Amino acid sequence: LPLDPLWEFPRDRLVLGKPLGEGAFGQVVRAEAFGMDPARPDQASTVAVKMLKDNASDKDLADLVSEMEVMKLIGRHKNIINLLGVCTQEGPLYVIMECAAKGNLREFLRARRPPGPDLSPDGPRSSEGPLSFPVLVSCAYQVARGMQYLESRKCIHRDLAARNVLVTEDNVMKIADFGLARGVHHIDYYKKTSNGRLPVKWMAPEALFDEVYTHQSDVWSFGILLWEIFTLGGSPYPGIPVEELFSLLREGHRMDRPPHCPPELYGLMRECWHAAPSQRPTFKQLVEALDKVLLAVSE
Ligand SMILES: *C(=O)c1nc(NC(=O)Nc2cc(O[C@H](C)c3c(Cl)cncc3Cl)c(C#N)cn2)c(OCCN2CCOCC2)cc1CN1CCN(C)CC1=O
Repeated sequence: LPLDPLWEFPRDRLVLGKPLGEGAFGQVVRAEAFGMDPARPDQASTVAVKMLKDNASDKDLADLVSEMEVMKLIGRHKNIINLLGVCTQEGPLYVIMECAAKGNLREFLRARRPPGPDLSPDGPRSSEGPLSFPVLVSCAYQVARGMQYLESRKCIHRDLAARNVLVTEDNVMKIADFGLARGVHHIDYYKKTSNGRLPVKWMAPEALFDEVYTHQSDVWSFGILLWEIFTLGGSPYPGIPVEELFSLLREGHRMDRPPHCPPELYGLMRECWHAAPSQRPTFKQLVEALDKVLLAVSE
């Protein structure tokens, strides 16, 4: 690969740390970087480094190069994982990105569910869990803002889900793994991940049935993500296996309103799941609708 001086970072300024996770074509590890800001060349920061797995094929390499090029072109936004640099010369290919210290939004919510009524009261806040309604609305608003940014740069996510939203130390939501090669013409719809996820449950019907993806297909997925937020990290279509999911979607089935979810938010979920993609809100409209709720409840 040729040297791009805008982005190239010396690989000897990285100290690789513990792995974070792996995807279809790469693996991600934490690392310390020294001098990511060239004006502070000895300053340490913690970053996430994506690289190829050991068994990597030429297709895996092309997929990682494509992701790097998308990340170069996307530009910076507060509510996405941003590219920090790359290492292409004299060693393995590294794509260096921001690291989100609290992990993904699904894990963040499930770890913060409120105390159950089996716990003995201890102090004045025994009933108060970490999560409050305005903070849940803020998470949703921030995801919508990041998706609005990505849409403005002509980027379609194609698997938007709470596990693909990351959470920083300051509870900033950052959309991850956008614009990736996802093998959309060879999806095993029955595939379950190592954590039990069925990604088919986030697909808009035009994507699942017709292999058509638009920004409005991402809006459908955002509605599933909203349901995940307001169930504190629940898995969608509870109890429904994939074979049953296909038949229910053909019949127009939608998820029920979850407990402790106001009608404003279930209303937005149902708009995001309208059958016709043009009858779903745009991301700009979702940002505005969620901002109105957020402002009302933050007074
Ligand atoms: C660096 O800030 C960091 N990051 C994490 N977790 C993390 O997920 N960071 C992350 C991952 C990531 O992509 C991977 C593939 C991923 C994963 Cl692993 C899971 N779901 C989706 C995705 Cl897409 C990207 C990108 N691009 C960016 N950042 C971290 O963790 C701690 C483990 N913890 C997580 C929360 O629940 C319990 C488990 C830790 C850190 C840095 N820190 C902070 C604190 N110190 C003490 C230890 C540390 O290493």
